[PDB]
Amino acid sequence: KGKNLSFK
Amino acid sequence: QTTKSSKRYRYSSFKARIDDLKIEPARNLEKRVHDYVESSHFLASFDQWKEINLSAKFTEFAAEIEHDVQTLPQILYHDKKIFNSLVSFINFHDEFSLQPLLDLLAQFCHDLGPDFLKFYEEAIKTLINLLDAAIEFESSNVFEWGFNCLAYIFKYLSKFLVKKLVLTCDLLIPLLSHSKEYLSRFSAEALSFLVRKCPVSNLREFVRSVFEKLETNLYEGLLILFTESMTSTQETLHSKAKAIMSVLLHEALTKSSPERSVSLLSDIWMNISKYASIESLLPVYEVMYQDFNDSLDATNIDRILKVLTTIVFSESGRKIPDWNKITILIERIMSQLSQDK
Amino acid sequence: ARGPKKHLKRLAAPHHWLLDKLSGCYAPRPSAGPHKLRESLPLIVFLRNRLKYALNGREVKAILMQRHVKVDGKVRTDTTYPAGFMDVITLDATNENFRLVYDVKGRFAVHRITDEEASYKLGKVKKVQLGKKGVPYVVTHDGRTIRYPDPNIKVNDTVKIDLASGKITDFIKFDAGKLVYVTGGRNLGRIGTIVHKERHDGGFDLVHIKDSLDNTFVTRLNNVFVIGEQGKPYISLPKGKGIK
Amino acid sequence: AVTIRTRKVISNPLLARKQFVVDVLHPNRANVSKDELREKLAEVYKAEKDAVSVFGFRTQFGGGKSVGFGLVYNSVAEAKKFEPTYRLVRYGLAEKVEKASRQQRKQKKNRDKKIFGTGKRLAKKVARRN
Amino acid sequence: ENPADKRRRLAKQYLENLKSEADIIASRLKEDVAEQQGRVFRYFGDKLLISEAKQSFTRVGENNLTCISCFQPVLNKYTFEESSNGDKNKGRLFAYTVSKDLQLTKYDITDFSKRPKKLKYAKGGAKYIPTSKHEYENTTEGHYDEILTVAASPDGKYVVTGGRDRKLIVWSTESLSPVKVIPTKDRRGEVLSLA
RNA sequence: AUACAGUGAAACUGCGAAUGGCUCAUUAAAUCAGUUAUCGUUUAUUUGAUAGUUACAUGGUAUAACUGUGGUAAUUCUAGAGCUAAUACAUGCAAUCUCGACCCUUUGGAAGAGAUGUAUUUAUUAG
RNA sequence: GCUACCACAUCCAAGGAAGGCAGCAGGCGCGCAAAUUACCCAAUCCUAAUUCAGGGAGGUAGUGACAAUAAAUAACGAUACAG
Repeated sequence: KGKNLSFK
Repeated sequence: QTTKSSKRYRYSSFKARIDDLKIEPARNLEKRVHDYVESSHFLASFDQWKEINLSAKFTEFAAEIEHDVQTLPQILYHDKKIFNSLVSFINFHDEFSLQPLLDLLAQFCHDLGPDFLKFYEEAIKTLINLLDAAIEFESSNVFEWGFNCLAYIFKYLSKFLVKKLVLTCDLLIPLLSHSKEYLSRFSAEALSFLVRKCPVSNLREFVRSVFEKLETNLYEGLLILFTESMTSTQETLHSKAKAIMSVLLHEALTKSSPERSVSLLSDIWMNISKYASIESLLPVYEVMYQDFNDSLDATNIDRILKVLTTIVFSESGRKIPDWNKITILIERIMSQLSQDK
Repeated sequence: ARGPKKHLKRLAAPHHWLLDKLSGCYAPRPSAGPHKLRESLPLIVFLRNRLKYALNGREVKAILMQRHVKVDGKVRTDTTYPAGFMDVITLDATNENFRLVYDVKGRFAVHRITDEEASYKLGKVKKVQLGKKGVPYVVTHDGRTIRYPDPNIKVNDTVKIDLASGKITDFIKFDAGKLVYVTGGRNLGRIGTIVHKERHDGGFDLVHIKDSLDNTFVTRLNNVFVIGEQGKPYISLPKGKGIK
Repeated sequence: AVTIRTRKVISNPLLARKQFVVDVLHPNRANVSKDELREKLAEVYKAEKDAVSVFGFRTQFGGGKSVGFGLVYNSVAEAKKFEPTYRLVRYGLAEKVEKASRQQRKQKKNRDKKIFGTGKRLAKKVARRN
Repeated sequence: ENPADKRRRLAKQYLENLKSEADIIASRLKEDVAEQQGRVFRYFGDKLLISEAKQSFTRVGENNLTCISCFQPVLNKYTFEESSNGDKNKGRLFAYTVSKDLQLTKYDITDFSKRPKKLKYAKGGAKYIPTSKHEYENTTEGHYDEILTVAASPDGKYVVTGGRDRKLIVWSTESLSPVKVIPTKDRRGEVLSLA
């Protein structure tokens, strides 16, 4: 399983 | 290999890798799996090692210990079984699974440092047997992992081990006095980290013990250990080098200490003098000069000559700031011996 | 042609390798080795097109020179090394052992095995003959010359070879009721019991084989490989157990 | 905001890295530069930026999404060891090698072929002659 | 003193509490992580006493209550910090309600024996209609049309509401102050449920 | 690094250059398609087996690259001198196993008898 | 690659010296007409004292109504004037 992220 | 061929990749012997290897985790500035921790260092590294390492023995290791590491209190409550499983699988001595197990051993100490003290003796013995096993199967990577693991344990238990630093080396005497050079060399670096963090008072107790031991390869090991302790960066010396050193000479000039210790002080002197530049050594020569003047006596007259003969020869006169101070000490040593020196 | 060819193109390559036709113009030509060119899976294909491990041939070359791949207990650094049937491929870093066995479709399958099973292999006895100094020896399907064989061993038998020492641990005689694996023809891949062997002196011998489903078929003797007794194979079999 | 999602994560010990497919959702924007993807994949997977490689990124028709491939090496040195040269130069980890064009190099090669020996003795001989 | 030492302290204190409470310790720890495994693990229906339940209906001023959302702090085993936003809110239970009258109201339900107690509220109205008439400019701080849904963040820091104004307004839990307004950017993007 | 130890132009060795590419004039079992044999053959290389039958290391029987002197209008043209190496060229070197008395000790030691390359050609014997 | 031979042809101080691809591109063949003597070995493969050297093998790009697939070159109102 992968990872999740977000910016700006 | 002064000139490097066009190849991107070239053969390297096991000795060549070992010769380049140096045990000092701190200089490594790479991002460390345990730097961001949300619950615990062990679990933070444990999940990372699960996906990377696919070796057999680690796979069973994860299954046995996966359930009991999910939370810190689970780790603390089950600390006994976790350590026993870690020691058992490290004893198998599989290069393919050592790297996660050894890393996790250090992170295990990180989670519960003061509580690891009851595990401290067994952990060191386990590493020593691994390291003695590692010489048979040549693998520079294996040596890096255990020695990095050893340095990590020292870093986390730095406070407690420093109070009983003599006990810590007593465990590592076989390593420091081992026949092969690099094991003593590498083990010396790990201890040198603890020495550089030792209070002066506790240091004097420690220096007396090792000098007492000196009275095979121990003499070289302490030479490597101490010179590493003072040296920090090229053409420079550590701040505590002045304090570490000042303790060393006082016991050396003390009559109870053996003469072999004074030889070690000389041997320590060339390495730091050769290694360090002029400016970094100026604090050193002052507490040279003041201490030798203060402790001058007829009973210790033989020892004062030897080290002063060492200073003058060291890099000739280039490293000596002011020759006149040395000349004054002669006139004193003359006033207050062995003709040969 | 008047000399050996040195290049292998894709559309002419063995179909069972399953190479993409458009990704390029040429396929790995298997170098000389234990197995036949058409009956071999070069290590590049196994590592890249099958395990999907490597993304390009250069990665495969780096992998091979890292000495992480062992074929039958020996490190191989040739990208086109011709691995074939009943070959043990070991990757210690990944803790993986594979035995090359064709599937029912007729393609070599990625069949993972245990270390205990990986320790040995099987060899169909191609020849039994006396060497110099009157030393008997057997030549197997993989070109292994093993001296001092058991006298009872004969051609078409199957000898269990220990990889570490390269010595015969046991042997299986070719007889009716023995478990058998087919290694060629339209009928490649499946498993069954010998029923009867037709003998045509001066001609190719033919063997009847019955599957667990009671279906019977006929094959030439050359495409036969005894693998054990019925219900007791000496190796772990791929999924489907050679049915259909 | 912009989202990035990793799927099909495969661990690769003997090349010492991780493979995966990167899906970058960038509403109201063109796309994400590879450097920003590298730095934040370093943040999330928690490796140094140099160990992170990203390539083969294609935006879907109509915009708002892109898909590419991502590699995360276990160490910076391992990345330097296994990872292609042209891509290190993309990341600045390697310096571009300056060479002449193929025709120039082949002309150099042929003309070098027509000389035999070092030719220094021929040079001194012709120098003395003239 | 280091953060890891703090976790060691909290974990040590946590274990002492479990020892004081008490096999039983091992089972509880498994129950602490049962949520991660996707299977039911709370079999207490037969234990429930519906007949003796203390039922109570609390009237309010709003017409046509539309939704209610409840916040419960939970101790995190993984850092030993309660989900309460602040120290004052330690072990305080909050319920947020929305109605068709364009009010968001919060109540304190910590005292189960006592009735919900109002703390703060916010009304919307015609003051908040958008002048631009454009969907992307529909970023007014307050509601002007029926509010249909309310959801409280698990962290206890924010509560989000939506309704017939086609807005997602997220409110500060403590003061019910507007911090962000996120338009749906659709003519018929009517929020119907929030989770 | 007091043999050298690094890489490294040149030169001597080793390997390869019979692969790949291009056009269709020719030929009606001629190649060719399927099919069979090589107990009638050669086969670099791969892979697996496989050789107990001056030496603390021989010679230039050797020179390249290299230094230096020249001729020619002039070439992957040249002659005279001086060097120096090898996986290049030549030379070349107090063991084992059987029958086993004594049946001494009863695994065992053991008198004595013995036996012990490969390659080519021819002949012969066994198979 | 070498020897002698049969022709062609290049240079010379006239004593001699040496010379042989529609493979890749670019040309001639009409006096009437048509893709660049382009870039790379990054890929897939092949050769070597070999990861690293190379390959006009190959790949990339350039031109064009020979063919084939999809579609722009406008869409929506209001008013005035006439039969």
